[PDB]
Amino acid sequence: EVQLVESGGGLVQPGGSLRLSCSASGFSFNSFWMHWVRQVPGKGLVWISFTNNEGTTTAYADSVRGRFIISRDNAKNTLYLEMNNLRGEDTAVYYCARGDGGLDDWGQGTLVTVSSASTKGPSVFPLAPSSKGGTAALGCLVKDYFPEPVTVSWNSGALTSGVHTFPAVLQSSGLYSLSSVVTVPSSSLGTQTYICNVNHKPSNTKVDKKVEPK
Amino acid sequence: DIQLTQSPDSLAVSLGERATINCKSSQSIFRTSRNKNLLNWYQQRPGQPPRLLIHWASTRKSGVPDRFSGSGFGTDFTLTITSLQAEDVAIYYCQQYFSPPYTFGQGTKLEIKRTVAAPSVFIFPPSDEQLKSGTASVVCLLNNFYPREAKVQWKVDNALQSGNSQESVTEQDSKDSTYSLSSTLTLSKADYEKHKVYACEVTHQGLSSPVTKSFNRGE
Repeated sequence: EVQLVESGGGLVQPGGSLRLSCSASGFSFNSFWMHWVRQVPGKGLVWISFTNNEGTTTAYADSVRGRFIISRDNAKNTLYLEMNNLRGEDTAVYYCARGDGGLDDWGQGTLVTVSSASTKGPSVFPLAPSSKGGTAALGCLVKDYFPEPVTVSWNSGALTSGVHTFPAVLQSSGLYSLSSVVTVPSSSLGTQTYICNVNHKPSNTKVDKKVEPK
Repeated sequence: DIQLTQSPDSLAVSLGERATINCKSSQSIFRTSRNKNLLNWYQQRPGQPPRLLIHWASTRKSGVPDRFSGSGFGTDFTLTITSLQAEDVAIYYCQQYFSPPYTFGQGTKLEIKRTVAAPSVFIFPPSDEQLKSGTASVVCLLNNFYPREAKVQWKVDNALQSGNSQESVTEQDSKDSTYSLSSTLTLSKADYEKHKVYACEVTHQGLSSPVTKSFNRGE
């Protein structure tokens, strides 16, 4: 198998509209209820909508009733959420889930940001390992971007052990900043290259930054 | 609308020990015709989508460990987790599936209690590339510590800084049950170039006394 894949999220002006898609595979789509649930970053799960198997029964949370419309295309194995008259309160990660005994096979979610602020891509600066062990730390500072999210991988996903990508913080400017760090064996520093792969899809900003010892 | 209230909001339990999380519904969610209490439990690990553990109040989803068990009737429900494992760090939610809207409880955040672990502390000067842009970010990293409480103080030529730093903390690691923390000191290039000694001083239960990491600008 079961796979749900949400798409269609992004930055949208207040009062604007977005249509989210939830693409289902690996099961008989038309034999199950389907749900939308949202989550404001760092906050709880909030049930938004469901549809029965055929789409003949639907319901909505009080806060979205009359603005959002759930639908399903049983022929195309797709669930939709049409979102109208969007407000700041609608900013959230939107999940689809399959109804079984409970809500199951949740997708990865799609972030919807309701804002009149401009897209801005980050600057990426190295956090270079220094002469001070056994363990060395290095990183990338991803500074001054809007909106969320940014993704950071290391060595194109080959380096995962010891990586900490910090939650973004909102600066006084209203732009976000975050660091991604990794601890590695200090014995590796001579020979191993370390590259942070930063992707800010909202601004089409992709940066591969080599982090070299000083 | 049916309101679900979880208790406690926050729970800290040691590895191998037992967690008890309650969910109270504002009205009965026993569907007489089905002979089922329509209560669901979810686990949401850091950075992950929610995972269904239990539905019908006490029926485990296939593949969920028997360490997770659901109990209760009517308005009062309990999730019990025995033999707590590091990978159980999560926020746990109840949800009613009785009548729409299919409301969630507010969540119970589960912290794993482990042995005290001192942070490894690293300091990073600003990059030459950033300094060209007219700003200096100085970063102090506290890596893999427990418990969460940590004090980070910035000193510039021994003057204690306030109002010009921000901290970020990771969620507890699913393997080693530690936190990491970044503190970023942000100065104009002009202010950065007026001082020599940049120091991050860390206070943590795991350190016999505060640790200072420092550099001299231009070395």
